[PDB]
Amino acid sequence: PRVGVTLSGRYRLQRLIATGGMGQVWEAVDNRLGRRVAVKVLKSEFSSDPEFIERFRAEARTTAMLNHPGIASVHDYGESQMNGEGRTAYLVMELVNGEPLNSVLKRTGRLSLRHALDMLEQTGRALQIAHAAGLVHRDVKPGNILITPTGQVKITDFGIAKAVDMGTAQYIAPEQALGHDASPASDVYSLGVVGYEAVSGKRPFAGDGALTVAMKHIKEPPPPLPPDLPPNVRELIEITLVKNPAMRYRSGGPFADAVAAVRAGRRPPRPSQTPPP
Repeated sequence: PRVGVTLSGRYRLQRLIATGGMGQVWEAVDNRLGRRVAVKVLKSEFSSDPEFIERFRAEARTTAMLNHPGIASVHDYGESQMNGEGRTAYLVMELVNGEPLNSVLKRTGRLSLRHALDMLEQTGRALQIAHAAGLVHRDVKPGNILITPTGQVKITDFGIAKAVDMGTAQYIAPEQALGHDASPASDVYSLGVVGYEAVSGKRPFAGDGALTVAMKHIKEPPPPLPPDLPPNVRELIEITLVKNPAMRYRSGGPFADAVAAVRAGRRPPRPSQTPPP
């Protein structure tokens, strides 16, 4: 089995945390330091392609070099052989002590305006660090937005494998669903979807299947937000849910600045003009 396997003679896997399309996330013990960490073990299929392993190493190095409280640190990364499974790429990261936003939203339903706006600004600020560094999260969803006991937001599970090539569809950006490469603006869109849910109590798009919800992200415009909400909060979310990524806030920073303005009582600032590349 996978349990008990010490990757590179250092990371001993113990318990399964998450399961996804890119691979599995395991709770492992670091032989070297003794600390418990989170290890994302990628599938053997991606590892077999040489073009992937090159781009993964490059994206992992830049993500690890990131130092910000709002981001769950990436400690290490590499490749380890397992008997019968072959050479597979892994990623080592911070084992965050907190509650994920999806859990919070299941209990609370609809967050208070003060709290919803606070986490949006925090997530934006944290994303900007990655965006400035040339990285894109690619998987912004409440599951990856962790809330510490103090109240600080920590972003987990960066889309590193998506960089090297239902729950995914519920927050997917239109350009992502269409097959185009993600950009910081895609994270802004997905955080808008998170915002819409946090402020209204319901997601903008639903369906029987994932393909149905993903198509709603491409074609269907978002349903109007509750009338009892302030117009400024309503506008801020509607701006980020625009299908054309050029018409949204370039990155997390400009979005966070906009959230701050709404918190002050001002209309959300207009996104800067798109320069011609």
